[PDB]
Order: sequence, then structure tokens, then C-alpha cells
Amino acid sequence: NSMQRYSQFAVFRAIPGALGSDRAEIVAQAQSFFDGLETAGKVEVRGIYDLAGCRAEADFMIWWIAEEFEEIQAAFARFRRETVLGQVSEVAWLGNSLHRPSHLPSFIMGEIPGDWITVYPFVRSYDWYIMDPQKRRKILAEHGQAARDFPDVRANTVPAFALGDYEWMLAFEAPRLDRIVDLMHKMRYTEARLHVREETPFFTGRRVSEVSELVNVLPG
Amino acid sequence: NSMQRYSQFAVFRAIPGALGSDRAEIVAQAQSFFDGLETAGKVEVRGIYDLAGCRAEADFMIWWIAEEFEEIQAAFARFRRETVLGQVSEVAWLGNSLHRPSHLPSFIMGEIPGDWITVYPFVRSYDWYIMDPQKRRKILAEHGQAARDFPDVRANTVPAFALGDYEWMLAFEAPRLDRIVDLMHKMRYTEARLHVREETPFFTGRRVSEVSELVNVLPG
Amino acid sequence: NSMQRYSQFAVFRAIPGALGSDRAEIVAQAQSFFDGLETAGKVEVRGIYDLAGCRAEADFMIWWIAEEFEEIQAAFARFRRETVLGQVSEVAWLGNSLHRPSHLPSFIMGEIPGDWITVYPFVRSYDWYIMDPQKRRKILAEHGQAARDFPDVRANTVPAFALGDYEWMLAFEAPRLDRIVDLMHKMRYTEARLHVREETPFFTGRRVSEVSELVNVLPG
Amino acid sequence: NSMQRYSQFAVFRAIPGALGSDRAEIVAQAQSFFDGLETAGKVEVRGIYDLAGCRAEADFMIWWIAEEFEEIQAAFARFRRETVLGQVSEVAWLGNSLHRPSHLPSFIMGEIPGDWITVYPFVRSYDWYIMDPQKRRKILAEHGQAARDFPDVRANTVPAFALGDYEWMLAFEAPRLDRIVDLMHKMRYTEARLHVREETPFFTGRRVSEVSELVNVLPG
Amino acid sequence: NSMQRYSQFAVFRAIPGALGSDRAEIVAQAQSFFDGLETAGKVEVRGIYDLAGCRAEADFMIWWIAEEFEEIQAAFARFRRETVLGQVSEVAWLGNSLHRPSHLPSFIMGEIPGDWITVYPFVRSYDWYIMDPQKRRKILAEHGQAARDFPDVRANTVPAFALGDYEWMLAFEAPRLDRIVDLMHKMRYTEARLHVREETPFFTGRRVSEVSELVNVLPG
Repeated sequence: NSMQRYSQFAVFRAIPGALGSDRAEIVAQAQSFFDGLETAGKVEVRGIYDLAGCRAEADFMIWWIAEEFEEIQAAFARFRRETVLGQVSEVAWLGNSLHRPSHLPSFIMGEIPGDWITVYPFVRSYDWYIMDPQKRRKILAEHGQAARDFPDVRANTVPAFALGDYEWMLAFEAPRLDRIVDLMHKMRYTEARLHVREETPFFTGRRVSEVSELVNVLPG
Repeated sequence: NSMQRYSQFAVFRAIPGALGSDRAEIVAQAQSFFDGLETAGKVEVRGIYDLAGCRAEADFMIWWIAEEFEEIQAAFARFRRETVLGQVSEVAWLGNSLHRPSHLPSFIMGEIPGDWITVYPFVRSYDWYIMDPQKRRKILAEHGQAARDFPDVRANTVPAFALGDYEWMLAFEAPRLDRIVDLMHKMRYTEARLHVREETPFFTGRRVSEVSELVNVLPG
Repeated sequence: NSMQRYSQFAVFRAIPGALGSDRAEIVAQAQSFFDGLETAGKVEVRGIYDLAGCRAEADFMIWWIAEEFEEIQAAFARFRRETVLGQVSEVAWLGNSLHRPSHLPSFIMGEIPGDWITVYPFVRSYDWYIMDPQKRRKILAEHGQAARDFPDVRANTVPAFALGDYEWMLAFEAPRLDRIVDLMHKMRYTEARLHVREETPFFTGRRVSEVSELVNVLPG
Repeated sequence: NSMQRYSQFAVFRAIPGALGSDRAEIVAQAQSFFDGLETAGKVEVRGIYDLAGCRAEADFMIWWIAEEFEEIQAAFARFRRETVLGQVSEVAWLGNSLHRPSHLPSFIMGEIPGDWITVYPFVRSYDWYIMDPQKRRKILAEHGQAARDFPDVRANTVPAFALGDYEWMLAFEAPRLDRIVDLMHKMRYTEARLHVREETPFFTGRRVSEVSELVNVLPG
Repeated sequence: NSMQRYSQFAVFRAIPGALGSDRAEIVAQAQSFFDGLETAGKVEVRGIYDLAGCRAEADFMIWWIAEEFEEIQAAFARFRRETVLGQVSEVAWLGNSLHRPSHLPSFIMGEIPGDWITVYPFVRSYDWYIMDPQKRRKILAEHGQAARDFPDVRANTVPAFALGDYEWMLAFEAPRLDRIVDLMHKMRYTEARLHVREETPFFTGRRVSEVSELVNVLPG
């Protein structure tokens, strides 16, 4: 541990009729942008995800992590400004979180990202934090134990206070989507469900190897 | 059973002034797209439904089922990309569910789809799943018995965790719409109503024989 | 009784700058459409109401009743498709209900529609239907007694399950609007108010004699 | 008082880029419209209020009162139809109320309107009206007594049942805005706060002497 | 102190495709506008903040304070009217507050603004103000003690009654964003959390030295 890492799930919705039918130059420009980000060494793009078919207001997602938040701001603004892909898309939702130095987030461990991801914000009940620490730790122990049968699903739980309307950001990565569905269904059977205020919206996506795969399927 | 099937209710809203008045080529292209989907053998389009007059933000719906979710993603993106019908429509709502290996969904049995359908998402109360299994099973038995007076209405209840903001997807198919209305009204008289958080939005539609019947009624 | 009738309150909002200033041909076309509906004998247009000044997102309303819901769907689609008035308007809200075979809705009796109408959907509490039938009957008797001092206000309470997000559709018709306001205010003084979940949005309008009166006041 | 008066707070939001930079003719036309309203003698425009800086979706407000509601409808439609100012604005919110024949609204007395106004709708709790009349009258007496230290703030509480989604319309007029802020803060210290369901949105504005002052500040 | 100061957090969202690529003249015009505001001596612009990456519907924010609210209205309208930057932006959210003459807001003391800010509205529970003053003051003392471990984060709590939909405006200024995140997380561990109704939306931003730095990063 002992590392500071802001994380961002930037969710974009494609504007129909704006991308056009000739997309080779757009693909090349977006790929050059991401290669420049990678060679700069400040912002690490953990993944690019196709959100088609998940919900009506989202089309794709970029999950990237940087040591400072201003670097994420610069990368996000540059993506929206200097690339055609960012110019023909609307920002639908932004999930920001900060990891500060037991169990650590999967992206902190450096694990290989899974094929499928689900991402959602999380807000606990008002009395959750002032609850007796004995009871809170027991509830959290049961909640964690409920995920013992899913070693293939990696979980990221990162604090998100003051970086949005939420308190935590949760991200599940799995080779198969049905494993994520089963994990959520089984986690419904826990006492921690009694201390939940907000858990929406959900964003479920498939990791693409390169930006060309994403661009070639966007509408318009 | 012993087969995995993802299901999707893709709801689209027609943009006024975009379809135009000459629709023969649009009809032919949409029919060719659906015939190609059928001949590919991966995605099975269970139905196409006209949602006109049900609610303000919906115009039609496609109910299709595939073994893998990426196939549904590909079909959905292709519909929005390579057909004029998908290019002049906005995605209003997406209801995703996964059926995994009692009483099984109607589309799992392969029953003939009914003339009328009603589709809605469903979210249970926070304490529903950690409730005493005896009490939950008794409540579910009463809820099921309340629907034994409507043998002509087929019910699909499919888990929807992590595939959206919801927990279950419910679909009722009947030859007559008044049967669905009566079933919902009678199902209001059950104890399970005490454990409901979200059940909206509703989408009520009539099954069309072919895409031409749907296209010829959409607003110009 | 012994008659099945679906009812629809189709609420439309006028798009500014689309109707124009020359409206004689639009008036003639809309009148021809409504005369064709009347002469077809399937859909009965009970009223056309001007909603200007009631709320921000509504401009007028068509209240029509038909034996089958397919006929209402067809008439609604035809209005939105083959008339300039329907082409330059957006659907803001749709209230659907079904009357099936005590006290009957005013439109079932065939009473002359009042000059002023108010319309809203209604959703009861979760425990309303499983409440002890004696207590529910007493509450409903008190609620009905509260409306005995307003014989000039006719009330239509029609089930709306599965035809939208609601449970009941309520419509009050009166020669004067202050009578409706007083009736609602006095009905606030009832125990049934303890079993209400949703009762919005409201749509208050004045019945117009012919579509020309409505068209000549819509924003250009 | 033996007078019937409907009151309306019509809130409009200016469309950027539609008003233009040359506004003398627009000012003259709007002033002519309001002079015609005053001459006709049916609708009394109590005030015109600049709402800039109060909230994102509002730009100005017209507060007008008429004996019949159809007169208000005609004036509102005419403003949106036959004036450039009404043609380049969107209706953001409409607050309607009816005053029917103790303490009466300020506009019934005909008091000089204050420089600053705040306006909001109000919805009481479900059990407020069936509460024991002694307890309700005691609560209302305390609530009224809490406003003894603000004689310079005039309050208008008018029933709003069936004329929208609300129950009451509340308007506070003061020479200074800080007096309104202090009054609201002091009214927070009352038992009536335990019986409140809805009190938003708020509209705070400054009374303008003539429509030219309002038009000259709207965004181009 | 005896200083009466209205404060405003004007949040703007940039319209894509409206700013263009040549921004030198826009920068010069905006800088001239802000220099004129500073010279006039009525409205003091406390800060300009880049909000990119915080949320989907916000792009930047202006925090300015003036003795009278009409001066803030004039400055806001003038910014939206006479500058290209204000003409190519939409108002997303407005947070207004009034400070009337223990512990004072940071902007009242004149402290140097921090590099990072987090701004949100706040609404207490209905029974918060009529709670026993002993208990309320004890809860507030504990809440204040919870923030004594963060001397580097300056807090501004200003009443916001009748100037919007909220009750208080809260702003946290820090040299580092992680300090704000930690302060919010630690403040979750207080009894005052039991008396919260609304605390969203949040606006987290980085203070820019000049308007050129802000304009050069906005999407084209």
C-alpha cells in the first residue's frame, strides 16, 4: 500500500448521427490520444468498457487512475476537447473515488482486469457510521464472508466522499457476467442490506482490447 | 432447464419528423435485419411489441433472448447502427435479465407468446432476503396461489441483479389485456405487497406479426 | 353496466414555433380527423380540454373511450401521424384505465360532460388492499360521504393496473372550477388520506366546444 | 370579503440566443400587451419580478390575479402567442391558487407590493387535516405567532387544491430580502415543521417597475 | 462583525461545439468583464473554479460575494449577457446564501482561498430546530469537535433560507483534496448525521488563477 490513487469511471453516451460512417481517422486519433496518455506516465487507463445494452443513457466507459486528481481532470478535459470521439459524446455519469493507505482494491494489487465489469455508487444509512463498532464490524465480516464462494470476482470498494453525491464506489470484475449476477444475488442475503440508502445507477460493461473495437460499434 | 439465457426488453421511442412518409425501404431493411438475426441462430427475437398509447416516452419494444450477453450487445448495437429504424429512434429503457438453472419462465418452456404483454422491473424491500425462510416461502406461496385463477396469463420472473438498477424483471403475456389488468388487481391483495420498493415503469404492448405492421404506425 | 370500456386521457404539449400563424387548414384537418373518428363508431371522443395555465409541461388533453384498447392505440397513432396538430405536439402524459362490469363512472352513465375537468392518477398504500375488509369498507364509506355535499361534481374512478405506472385514474367534472377545488379541499379531511402513496400529476382543463377553439389559442 | 380571485405565478425561463440584441420593439410590444391587459379590466397584473440568480431554470415571473380562471388562461395564452417576449421564453413553473370568501392574503387587501418576493408551493402531511382540531388550531396559532416580529413581511397563503400538484401557495413580500430570509429561518422553529411534505421549488425575485427593466437584463 | 454579505456559487456547464478553437478574444473579453467587476467595487469575485471531472452536468463555477443581492443579480445577468463565455454556457446550479452579523465563515474573515473547494447545499431534518436546545447544542459541539483534526480545511456554513430550495450552504476549502475527503469521511462519524435530509449535489473544483486557465480547458 502506501500509495495515493484517485480513480475515475467516466461514462459517455454517444450522440446518434454525429460519429458518421467513416471512422478510421477517429479510431487513429483516439488511439494516439490513449498512447500519449500511456507514455506520459501520469494517468493509467485501467480499462475501456462497452456499455451497449446495459442502460438507455450510457454507451461506453473509461476507467482510469492517477496519483493526483488534477491529472485526471486534465486527461478528461483533453479527451473531451482534442479528440473527435470525445467531441461527439456526452458525459452521462462520473464516478470518482480516492484510495488512501487488510483487504485492498483489486486495481491497487495490480491484478489483471476481468473481461466483464459492473460499477455502481453506494451510500450507507445515516446511522451506519455511529453504530456500535462491534455490530458494524460483525455486519461487515458477514458481508465479506458472503463473497467466499466467488474467488473469480474481484471487488473494489473505494471511498468517494466529497468527490460527488456518493460515499463509496464499488466495482466488480469477473471473467463471466453470470458470476457477477450470482454474487450480487447472494450478497442480497446479508444484514448489511438493512443499512443501504443509495446503490444506483449500475453500469455493466465488457472490456475491449483497443479503442477500435469500441468505436466500430457505436451508433451513428 | 439446464440452459443459460439472457433476456432483454429493448424499449425505443420514435423521434417525430425523422421517419418520413415513404417507409417501404425502411420496412424492407428492418425485415432483412431481423431475418439475418434469425438465420444467424445466436439471438432469438421473441417478440416485437407496439407500445403506442401506453406511456409518453415509449413507442415500441423488442424482446429478444440469447445464450451470451455479448450476442445481445452485438444485436442491439447493430440494430441501432445499420438500420434506418434504429437510427431514427432513441433508447428509452432497457430491461436485462438472466435465467439460470420449480416453476420456470414462460419463454424457457417455449410457449407461444401471447397477443398482449406487460413488462416491468421489480425491486424487493431491503429485509426481504434476510427474512425467515419459512415466512418468505409462505408469502411466496400465497402470492403464487393468487395467480392460479388466471391460467391464460403466463408469467416470467427473471433475476436482474447487476444488469441494471433493478432486481427482477417481470413479464405477463395474455391473449386479452383485461386479463392482465385483472391479474394485477387481484395480485394487489397479497402480503407480498408489504415488501415492495420499486415496480415502475410499466410497458404494455401488443404483439405485432411483422415489423411492417409496427413501422407503418410510428409517427412520421 | 355489463360493458367493457377502456378510457384514455392523452395529454399533449405544444412545441413553440411549430404551429405557425396560419391555422385554418390545420383546424380543418383536425376537425376532419375527429369527424372520421366519430363516424367510424369505434372510438368515442368524450372531450377536448384546454390545459393552458395549469402546468408547465401540458397544453391540451383528449379524453376518449373505446371498447378495445387496440382501437385507442390506432386512434392515438393516427392522430400523431396523419394530422398537423398531432405532428407539432409532444405527448406529455398518458392516463389509461379500464372499466369492467354500486356507483358507476360518470362517463359510463352517459352524463353530459362538465365545463371543467381535473384528472390525476392515484396509487394507494401497500397495505391498503390487504387491510381488514370491514375497515376498508368503513374508510371508503366515509370518503364517499365526504363528497355528498357536491352533487354538481361528477367523479370517475377507474382501475388502471398494468396500463401504466398507476393503480387508479380519477376525473372530476364540474360546471365550475371552484367546486372542484372545494371538493378536493374537503376530501382532504378524510381517513383515506392516510393510505395514499401517489396522486400527481394533476391536469386541470376547460372543455372546448370544437377543436378550432383549442387550435386558435395554442402558442405559435 | 365576498370576492373570488384566482391568482397565478407564471414563471418563465429565457432561451439564450433567441431574444437578440435589439430589444426596443420587443419592449414596446410587451408594454402594449400589459397596457391592454390593464385596460380590459379582467386580469390584474399584480407584479413582474426578475428572478435572475435565484435558480438555474427560472428567469422571470408574472404574478396576476383575475376573477375567473378562464381569463387567466386567455391572458397566459395570449402572452405566449402574440408577444415576442412570450415567444422566446419557456414556461418553467405555474403556481395557481384560488382565494375564496380571520386573516386574509395581502393582495386581497390591495396592499402596495413589496420590492422583494419569495414564492413556493406547500403540501401538508397526510394526517394534518384529520388531526384533532384543537391541536391543529394550537399549532397554527404558534406558527402565526412566530411571525409577530416581522410586520414588514406580508404573507399570502392561498389554497391550491386541484389547480396543480400542490395544496397551498405561499408568497412573502418585503422591502428587504434579508427580512424574508430571517422570517423563514424563524418559522423553522415551529411545531408545524413536523407536518410538512413538500415546500419546493422556491422562486425569489425583485419587483420591476416596468417590463423594459426586465427585458433589458434577460440573456441575449 | 457587522458585515452583511450575500454569497453565490454560480455553476455553469459548457455547451459542446459552441466555444470553438480560437479563444484569445473570448479570454480577453472575460478578463475585461472580471476586471470591471473588481474595479466597480460592488461584487467581489472570491474564486473561479474548474469543475471538470466532478460530475456530468457541471464544468466551472464562480464564487462571488456582494453586500446587496441586486448587485449579484446584475453581475450574474451581465455575465450571461455581455460575454461570449456566458453566452456559450448553461446555468446548471445556483447556490445562494446570506451572512448576517462565535465562529465566522472563512470568506468573512478574509482568509486566502484554498486551492481546492467542495460546495454543497444542506437541509436539516424537520424536527432539528424544535429539538431541545441543550441536545442541539451538544450535537453541534460534537460535530464541531469532529473537525478539529483538520485545521487546514476552512469551512463556510451560511444560511440559505428562501434563496433557493435549501437551508444552508456549506463550502470546504483546502490546499489538498484528500484533506477534504478525509474531513467528510470523519464527519460521517457524528450524531448530527441522524438529522440530515438533503446534502446533494456536490461540486468539487480546483481554483484557477485567471479566467484564461479555465477557458483554455473547456470543451470546444
